[PDB]
Amino acid sequence: SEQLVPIRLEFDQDRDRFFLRDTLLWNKNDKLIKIEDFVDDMLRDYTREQHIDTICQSIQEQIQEFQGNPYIELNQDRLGGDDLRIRIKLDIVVGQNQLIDQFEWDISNSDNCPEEFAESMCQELELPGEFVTAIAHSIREQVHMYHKSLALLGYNFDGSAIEDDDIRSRMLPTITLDDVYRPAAESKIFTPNLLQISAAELERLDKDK
Amino acid sequence: AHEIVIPSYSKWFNLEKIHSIEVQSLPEFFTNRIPSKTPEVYMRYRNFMVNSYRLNPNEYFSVTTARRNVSGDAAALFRLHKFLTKWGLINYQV
Amino acid sequence: PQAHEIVIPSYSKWFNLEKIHSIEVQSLPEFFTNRIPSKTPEVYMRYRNFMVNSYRLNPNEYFSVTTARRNVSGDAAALFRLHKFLTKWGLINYQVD
Repeated sequence: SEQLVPIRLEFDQDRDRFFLRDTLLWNKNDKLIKIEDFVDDMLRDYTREQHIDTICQSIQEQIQEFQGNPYIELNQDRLGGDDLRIRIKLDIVVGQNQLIDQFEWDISNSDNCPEEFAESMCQELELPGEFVTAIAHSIREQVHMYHKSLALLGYNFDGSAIEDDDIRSRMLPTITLDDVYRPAAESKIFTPNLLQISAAELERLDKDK
Repeated sequence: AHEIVIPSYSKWFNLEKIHSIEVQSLPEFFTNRIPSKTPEVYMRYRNFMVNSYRLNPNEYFSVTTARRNVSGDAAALFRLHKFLTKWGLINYQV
Repeated sequence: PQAHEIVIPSYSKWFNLEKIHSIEVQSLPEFFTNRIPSKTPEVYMRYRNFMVNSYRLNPNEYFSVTTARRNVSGDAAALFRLHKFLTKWGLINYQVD
């Protein structure tokens, strides 16, 4: 019963009467901290009350649709998973630091710990500490996406071939022994790059929504 | 560098130890019923708030600063924040 | 390239690049089921020798999970765990100083 809901809050100044970008991990089993009390502490910046209402309704909407890990849900407990690897893309800005990265991640092995990985990433790249939460949120947010698509496709999360032609196509191919060594074309993109970046380049990025 | 000032009713607090007041008020880390919530984690989350705030006594230290820097879920860092605030261990001289 | 002193801890003199011991099949049980075609013993030895032969080309320098998931395809988590097994046994990164 782990159910950390990856929350992504985004409200623009055009269609929303306010601006706000945030991400967090909400533990769905902990029912005792009020959402409204958390949001009113999040945004000490101010029609305040009606803007808290629409944010909470966004957090609530995401908690109410969160598709917890289907493996730890429909009993399987197959050690080492059914080799359903996903492509986990990173594009994270923290101050002036931007991390681009790509790595394979198995969505059907419940012993893969995103926080343990994110924390060695930040040790090896010696990233600023803030990257640890953000790398972990992005692992969990991208993993959920595939966990919630398979769900609405009736996949039984047992190990059978993925029916859907699209979802199956985004899933990394099987690793024979001739595939272990990466081609030069892939080891280019499957590795991290940490750029320094200015307010002016940041503007170019954000203006890519 | 900064001389830290806490209330007289919080001299029980020790960065390297855990006290029963703390076990009492945040039992979720000591029930051993969830693996990512342990006493070692409790001290990491807790000292990161107390030591971060002690670099800048005059600046408010926030739940948002805390969850951006530490891997805990939002609700438990809020509750942890609430408690350190109650005892005057963060944000007492803001 | 002149080879420098290979140095592992004595409780690991059992390690042999061209075979898989007992301790490895017990510590890393995900490559030894016969149910995941992408995780067999042949690929285990590749992932494992690349990490070990890499760190031995220059043992005074930390070999890392990033330089392993760049070079070899496979679940990064699976490679995080293989890296930490080999660190436990001092077969990786034993001398990094």
